[PDB]
Amino acid sequence: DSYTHLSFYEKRELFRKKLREIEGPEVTLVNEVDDEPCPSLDFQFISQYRLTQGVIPPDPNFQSGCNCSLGGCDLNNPSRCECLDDLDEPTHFAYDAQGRVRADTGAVIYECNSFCSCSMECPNRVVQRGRTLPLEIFKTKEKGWGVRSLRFAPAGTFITCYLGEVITSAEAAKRDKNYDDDGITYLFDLDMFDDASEYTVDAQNYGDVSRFFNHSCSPNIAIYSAVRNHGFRTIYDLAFFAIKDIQPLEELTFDYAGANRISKLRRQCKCGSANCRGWLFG
Ligand SMILES: C[S@+](CC[C@H](N)C(=O)[O-])C[C@H]1O[C@@H](n2cnc3c(N)ncnc32)[C@H](O)[C@@H]1O
Ligand SMILES: [Zn+2]
Ligand SMILES: [Zn+2]
Ligand SMILES: [Zn+2]
Ligand SMILES: [Zn+2]
Repeated sequence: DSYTHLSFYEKRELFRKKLREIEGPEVTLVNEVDDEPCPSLDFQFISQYRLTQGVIPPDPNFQSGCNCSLGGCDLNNPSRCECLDDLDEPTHFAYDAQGRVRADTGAVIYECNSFCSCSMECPNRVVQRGRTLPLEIFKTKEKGWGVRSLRFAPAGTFITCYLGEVITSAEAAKRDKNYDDDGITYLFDLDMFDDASEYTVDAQNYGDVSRFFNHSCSPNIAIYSAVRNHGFRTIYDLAFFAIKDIQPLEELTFDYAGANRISKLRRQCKCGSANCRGWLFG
């Protein structure tokens, strides 16, 4: 398997080159557990969803904007901003003066759009401003590859989005037939507002840093469904935030359950939590 023709120092050095080619905060690779040089070299880091055949993209004709106070929306005037039309009073932006998701924010974040009259510095464009923390892909003890932040991250800090190939329910069926006995899957259902378009995000071939997030039964980050196209919601952003205070070099983990050979891989859980459920889905 793999590319057994380049040796350790070359394979690893090609991955570091692959990370340095990512725009934004630095992403690193370290391994002090064993001798594996890096994750797969056929993986591609993307800054935006990778659509496929059969997927109806988000139609911009259903997309609206706001007025607000040409520059930056005012955090203390949530009723004026048309982007917050949804949800029940008291209407408030999902973010506080510190740019972190409020503790009373729900599972749905409503951000501004390209239609809005903001200068991109709007406080309601957190996700769209991408990753802000420098991350590190490291090798774990009993799991495969993991991720950990290098700087302290308060509760509510945005980490990054979960990206990958957006595929249809049919497409996912024929990929399952390829997963071997010990295959590793990277799926994430996109089902929170509709169930007709049963789309899914697969990170096996294309994805973001978040592909390496490990499961934990007592996680420290959660998924907030961020929405820009307020019309069609068959596709939306999967935005990770901190639900606890996270210290440097602390492993980032979430719960693989916020709502065929896949469900017959599972494997055993090893998050070291006193409240561990004992099982896992790849
Ligand atoms: C989306 S993740 C991929 C991250 C994985 N660490 C890697 O090498 O890329 C799913 C896989 O990660 C491993 N994994 C993640 N969390 C685990 C956990 N608590 N316990 C055991 N294995 C875990 C499992 O092999 C699982 O199939
Ligand atoms: Zn705005
Ligand atoms: Zn606005
Ligand atoms: Zn807006
Ligand atoms: Zn566990």
